[PDB]
Amino acid sequence: MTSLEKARELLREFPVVDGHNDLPWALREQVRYDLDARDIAADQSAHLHTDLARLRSGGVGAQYWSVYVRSDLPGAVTATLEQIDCVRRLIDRHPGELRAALTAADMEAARAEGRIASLMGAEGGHSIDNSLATLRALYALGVRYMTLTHNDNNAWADSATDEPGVGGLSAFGREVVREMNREGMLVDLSHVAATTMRDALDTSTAPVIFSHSSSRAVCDHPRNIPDDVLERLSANGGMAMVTFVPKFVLQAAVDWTAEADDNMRAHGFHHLDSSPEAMKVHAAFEERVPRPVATVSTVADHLDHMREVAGVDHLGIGGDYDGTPFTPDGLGDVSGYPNLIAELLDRGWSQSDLAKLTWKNAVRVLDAAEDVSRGLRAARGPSNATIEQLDG
Ligand SMILES: C[C@H](N)P(=O)(O)C[C@@H](CC(=O)O)C(=O)O
Ligand SMILES: [Zn+2]
Ligand SMILES: [Zn+2]
Repeated sequence: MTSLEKARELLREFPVVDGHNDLPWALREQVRYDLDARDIAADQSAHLHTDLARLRSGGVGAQYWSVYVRSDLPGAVTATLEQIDCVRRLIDRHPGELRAALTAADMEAARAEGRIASLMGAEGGHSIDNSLATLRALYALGVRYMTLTHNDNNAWADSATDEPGVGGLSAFGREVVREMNREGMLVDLSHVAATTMRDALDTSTAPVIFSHSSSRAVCDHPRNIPDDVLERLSANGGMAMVTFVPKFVLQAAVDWTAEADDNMRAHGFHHLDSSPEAMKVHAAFEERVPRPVATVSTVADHLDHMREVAGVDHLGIGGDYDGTPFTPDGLGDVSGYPNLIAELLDRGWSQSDLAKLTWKNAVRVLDAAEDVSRGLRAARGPSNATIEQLDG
């Protein structure tokens, strides 16, 4: 049998727990949650990275559905609740394929049934509107991780893609990490600045995750993780879940995006400007300078290195499917994972390495959060501290 045939057999036993998929956001944006217009029980390949048949072909057995919302629009709490409701509806619509998962035991029960465990992760600390009770409410509704920032600073944590602000976490950001630990909610350090990564590692008495971050040593971009941070993962007990975003994982794509943004600025536009005029300048650039293409090999290079630095017990996969418009060759949509495992097989990764990578690490990590939480819930009550009290 080929390495791809081997990869599929491996995935049948220990399937992918994917750390981050933005299908609910794509459904919000494409069809305002008209679930029938994007039915995942049918082929959605013209519109979406994700449907159920492709998840099957990809060997996915658990998914952290992102409940991402925009930090630059008001009503983030309300939008979050709508994102969470989008997830609940998908689960309710597809009970043969999907099973709601709140615990590492739910993940395993799902695997033994052959259903995809469906968990949730909030994407950015703005979803709590500086309110500890709101954090506790997201937990009560099934949220099992929170990325401390999205693309911009919040009042209490700094983003990797914004200028320095509080300098990592503030006193209230530490308090947030504390309540996350006591609740049992995974601290997600994707998107945050390296200063924040280090403060959260200092504060957290539970394993933390990176739900969709690759390697900064392999490809220098601040969305990636520095080696000094990966080096602390073993003691912390968490895991880094490699992402596929070409403009994070391929040096040529990083350089290209930077040159493209510089060209946008040369024409007097903000790089994120999406006007028709902004779009004309961009197409003219891409006409001159074709976009580089990342491959399965590009992603495997991050994994090789993270494995060397962090260790095989501290890795996972977070594809950012439906969260990003571009993908690596061979990692086109959520059916792609077997191509990555086949590559890793060709590079001498053992079958147990690979089962840790796909399944066992993520289960271990969520279990550990639950454990830490039990201790902290018996030790003290929930915090009633305010951002005003702690941060002034
Ligand atoms: C819209 C998604 N929720 P995102 O902005 O997090 C997308 C990617 C990056 C990108 O595709 O622009 C990221 O994870 O940093
Ligand atoms: Zn993201
Ligand atoms: Zn996302």
